[PDB]
Amino acid sequence: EVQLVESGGGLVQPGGSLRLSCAASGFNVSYYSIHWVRQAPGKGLEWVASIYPYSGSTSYADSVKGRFTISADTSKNTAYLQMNSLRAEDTAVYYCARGYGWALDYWGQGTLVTVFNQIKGPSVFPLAPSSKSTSGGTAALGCLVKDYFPEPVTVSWNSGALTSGVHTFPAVLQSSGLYSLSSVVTVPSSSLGTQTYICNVNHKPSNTKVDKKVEPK
Amino acid sequence: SIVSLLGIKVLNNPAKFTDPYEFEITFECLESLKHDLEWKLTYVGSSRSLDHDQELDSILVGPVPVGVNKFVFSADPPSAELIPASELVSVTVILLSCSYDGREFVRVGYYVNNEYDEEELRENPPAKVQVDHIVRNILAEKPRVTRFNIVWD
Amino acid sequence: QMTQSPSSLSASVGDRVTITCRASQSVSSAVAWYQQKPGKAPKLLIYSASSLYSGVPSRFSGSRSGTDFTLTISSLQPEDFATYYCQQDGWSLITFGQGTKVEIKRTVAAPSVFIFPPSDSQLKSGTASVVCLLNNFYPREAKVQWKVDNALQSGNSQESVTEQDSKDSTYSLSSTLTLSKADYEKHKVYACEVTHQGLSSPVTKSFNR
Repeated sequence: EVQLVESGGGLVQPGGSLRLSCAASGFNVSYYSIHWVRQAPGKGLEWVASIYPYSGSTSYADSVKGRFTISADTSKNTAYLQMNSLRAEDTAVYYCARGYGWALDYWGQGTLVTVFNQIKGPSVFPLAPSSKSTSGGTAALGCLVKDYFPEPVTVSWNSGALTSGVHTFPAVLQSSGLYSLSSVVTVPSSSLGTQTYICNVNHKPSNTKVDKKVEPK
Repeated sequence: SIVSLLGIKVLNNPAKFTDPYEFEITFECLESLKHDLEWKLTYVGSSRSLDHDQELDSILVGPVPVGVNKFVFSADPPSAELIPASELVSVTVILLSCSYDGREFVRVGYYVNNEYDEEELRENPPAKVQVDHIVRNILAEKPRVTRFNIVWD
Repeated sequence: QMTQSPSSLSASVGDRVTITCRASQSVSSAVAWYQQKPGKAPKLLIYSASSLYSGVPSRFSGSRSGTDFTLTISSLQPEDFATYYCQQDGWSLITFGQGTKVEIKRTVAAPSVFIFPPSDSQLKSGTASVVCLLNNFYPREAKVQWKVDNALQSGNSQESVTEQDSKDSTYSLSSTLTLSKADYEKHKVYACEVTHQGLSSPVTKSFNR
């Protein structure tokens, strides 16, 4: 019956602010320590802040001191992270976690904080079918989803009807500060030109919606 | 959980290394209980490759009064005869636990720092440790609390 | 500070593995171990260096020796392949180790290699992306080399690798070569050469124009 539910994540620009909420269920926040821990995409866990029971005393990571404030409202049974003067470094999933002695036992599902300078939708280019060899066999095809910000983008094939053999790669940050990725699928070479392959790309922050048909060249 | 910790106040902090610990403990008991509560203080030092603990003191409360209860637990200090000098002047831990009928259901952990009371001893620590000048500072406002689900009655 | 090693390890079901974190202080109460799988929140395994959290299987154990804290899995089970983190809860700060990814061994599997020229549409953007795909291979280690009119390329490629596949335990990798449109049009032969344990010799995939 114990649960912690984070909310308040969203898109924000550098210098902006956000207030995260950690709704406790099954226990009173005033009698446990509460902690914020963040995780950047593909990176490790990084502790942010802690608040302790009975006195409301607090601790902060060096890189957020003076910028973030942790607190708890006993009447509402909710903890908060006030995030001021946000920076690119702050983009992460933010987890709330309950103290278990010196450890953390229950973790929420996290809320996503995305710092952005300028939103940009992707360009989508076909990766034209290529046979593995001159004999029939397997062909690979794909879509290049390029020059967008921020993460994430969702990619499907044939509106979700094609899942086997799909690999949508983790995005890489280009030197431009914009993301790029490829989504590829291996298919029967004998199906090319008779089965249609369409990559469906959705980038919610820019309300970009692109369906790209990928044909033999 | 029939008994719950409503507050813990360290009454004498900082204090001399040799001073007893004085904990003012407030707890609530929701229903009549058959058996006793035991409050216990344990010292944990980590200067060796593995931990070496000292049980410091304990007291029984029984029968448990229903309602809100407040009392002072005065626990004996650690024995410096059992503690290497380097650990006498280092960061250690104490564990304040409560058990019901022998079953531990809450544990309050504290960091404790130990330092000399005069700047000249802090920066020129004598060859032989001077326990009479060690002051302990419990990090009493950041308790590390663990709860355990137990059978009550 | 909490220095965790190794950053990854490959192991088989039934292997005994240990992961160590080196702390700056030796207080045992302060150290915990967590498991995390992709898309999921961390899970507590061990607290106060050596205490097993309720519900965690007995094959997990923790110990302290000085400033070394060690998580041992006595025999890895399929559900144990995950990332593991140690934590130190200090006087002022909490520190996490960098994590150890425990990945599952399988038989060596050669990559299928494909090369993709840029689209004419992209060239209007002033840039050309050339993509090389290495599909469904094991182990992760692979050498990709780009050649443009047989000139070895350096510093103009970026790689991305998938998480280990939950069903066949393979990886896939993309290497993307980026040139200006004008530079792309100046050269004819684009080639991706792949070296991997599963191949008896390096494989080159290439196109003209």
